[PDB]
Amino acid sequence: AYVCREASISGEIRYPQGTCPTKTEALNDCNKVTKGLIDFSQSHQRAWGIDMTAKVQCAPCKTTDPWDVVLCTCKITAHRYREFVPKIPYSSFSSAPGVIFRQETGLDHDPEWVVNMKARTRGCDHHHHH
Repeated sequence: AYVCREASISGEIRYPQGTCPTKTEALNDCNKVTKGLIDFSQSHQRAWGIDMTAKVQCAPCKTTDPWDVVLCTCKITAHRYREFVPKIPYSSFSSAPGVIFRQETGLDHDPEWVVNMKARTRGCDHHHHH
């Protein structure tokens, strides 16, 4: 059979000036892109598989500063990613529904799937029992 690998993709989500998301809502937003990616993967021959999980970090809001824009880094990890399938670019899915994160502040390039070459290969299909 084919082996999959772990992969992650990172992006930024910004908030309206003078506002402040709870960590909960930020993770929730981030999980909108999780769902988005699972749907795209799904309709694209499960290139990224369907097992994805999200973590998020935000800057502290400034209670004070009124033109404060809070930046969150959203990071989705795909657990049964097919590195043997051609690499799908951000340009192909940045419009897709749920895909609300964007190029990161300070980064001169787009969000990209990054394969974790240190993690152990795993099945491409999940098996619930045996």
